[PDB]
Amino acid sequence: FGFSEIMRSTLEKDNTVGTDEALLDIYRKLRPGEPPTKESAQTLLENL
Amino acid sequence: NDLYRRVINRNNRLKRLIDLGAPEIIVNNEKRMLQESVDALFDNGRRGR
Amino acid sequence: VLRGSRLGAVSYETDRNHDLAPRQIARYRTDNGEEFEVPFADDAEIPGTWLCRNGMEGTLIEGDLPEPKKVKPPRTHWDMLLERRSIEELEELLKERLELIRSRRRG
Amino acid sequence: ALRQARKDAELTASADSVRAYLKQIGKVALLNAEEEVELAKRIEAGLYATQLMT
Amino acid sequence: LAAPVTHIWYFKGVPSRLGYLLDLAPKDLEKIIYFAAYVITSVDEEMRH
Repeated sequence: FGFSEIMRSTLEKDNTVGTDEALLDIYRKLRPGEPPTKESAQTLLENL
Repeated sequence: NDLYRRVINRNNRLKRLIDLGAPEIIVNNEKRMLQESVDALFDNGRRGR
Repeated sequence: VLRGSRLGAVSYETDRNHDLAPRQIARYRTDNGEEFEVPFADDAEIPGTWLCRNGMEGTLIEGDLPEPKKVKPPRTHWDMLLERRSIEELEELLKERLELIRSRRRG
Repeated sequence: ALRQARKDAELTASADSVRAYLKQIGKVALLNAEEEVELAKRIEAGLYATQLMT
Repeated sequence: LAAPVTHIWYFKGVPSRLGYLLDLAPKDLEKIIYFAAYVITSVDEEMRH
């Protein structure tokens, strides 16, 4: 997405770097109350 | 009659657990169920499914 | 056309008020001190206990009847234990546990 | 970290009764056979002790 | 009943009348009456001090 100032701006303003951190951020709100385990967080998107 | 029967079933089972001396996990789960059944009797779907 | 009956009868009589059968009033008392009046028929045997409007049994107020006795539960946890153990085995278990707590605390 | 993300999910609402009960009961370890034997022996000892005491 | 139960009409529907009377937020009241948190009913100040 090198053509989009929208995508560059929202890449800069997200304050979250790392695939594991992003999976944690998704898992923290997708199934709220369940403790984030690594394999469950890694397979939540694929099995959804 | 179904809503009243749920209230009576959970109340009688709570009396059995209290006089049985069950642990508080079981007794608190029974009390929370009794509360939700009386809520469903008065106003169904207001709190929850 | 659906037609249903709540299973009861309706009688065609004139509801009078004068020529009625005689009645006698008993008085009962539950275990929290409440009192209730029950109109029985005059030619009828008054029972000793009556299930009142609180849902708890009340004894008759006149001091005549030595009726209620024990209907004890034959099934407690002690009974279920006793049918599979013996007194000497339980005494040995108790003394072993006592010796363990003596060795733990006192030693 | 993953510690804080575990704890923030550990205290939540959980406004469904089945899910709340399952979360509550999934917080105690299982037992093995000698541990069950020890617990049963403790139960029987305490039961004989209270019968003897009364 | 073998355990007390709240009326759903005075707990749930906005504005929460139980919450307004006791000054508790509705989220902090739901946790108490549905057995998810404890509440301090009383404290002793002379003995503590």
